[PDB]
This record gives sequence, structure tokens and C-alpha cells, in this order.
Amino acid sequence: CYFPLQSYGFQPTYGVGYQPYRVVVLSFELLHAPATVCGPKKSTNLVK
Amino acid sequence: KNIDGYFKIYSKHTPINLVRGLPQGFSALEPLVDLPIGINITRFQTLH
Ligand SMILES: *[C@@H]1O[C@H](CO)[C@@H](O)[C@H](O)[C@H]1NC(C)=O
Repeated sequence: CYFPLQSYGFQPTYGVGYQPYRVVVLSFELLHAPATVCGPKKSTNLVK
Repeated sequence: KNIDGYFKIYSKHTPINLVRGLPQGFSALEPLVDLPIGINITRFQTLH
């Protein structure tokens, strides 16, 4: 019989790679419905 | 309207004095707002 989880126990003494890290995965979908998140559009000073 | 995946609203406000019908004379609706929602629509329902 096993509990399917196992805990971390992060202590400040642990070594690099054995320490805690905070992680994000950035994911997106394309063209299936209208584009509704996009990068910012750079701009130039107005000339006349 | 719901066209190419955007839902659009246009609207106008006028004070009137005709007792129980839609008025004579001309006015045009300016666009109110536009929503990039990407949903199918086939029916609608007013709220009191
Ligand atoms: C929208 O509704 C119609 C009528 O049920 C259906 O034929 C059509 O496949 C639907 N389209 C989408 C993208 O939901």
C-alpha cells in the first residue's frame, strides 16, 4: 500500500539542484478563435 | 451583430412625445462597443 504523493521538506542547507525553485510554463493557442492577447505595439513621435 | 467572431453594439438615445408608436423622421446609431468573444449566437432574451 502507498500514499501516491511524497512531500518535499525544503531546508536552507540543501545544495544547488536539491534546493526549491519557482517555475512557470507559458502556453498559448493560435488562430482557432480571434486574436485577443498580443504583444505591445511600439510607436514613434508624430511628424508633420 | 455577431460577425467574424466579434459581437458589436450600436445605440442612440432621443427624447420623444408620440403616445404609442415608433417616431417619424431620421436618426443614425453610433457604435457603442465591440466584444472579441468568438461565440456562436442563435437566440436572445430581454431582461426587465
Ligand atoms: C453554431 O450553431 C449552428 C446551429 O446549431 C451549428 O450548425 C454550427 O456548427 C455552430 N457553430 C459553432 C462554431 O458553434
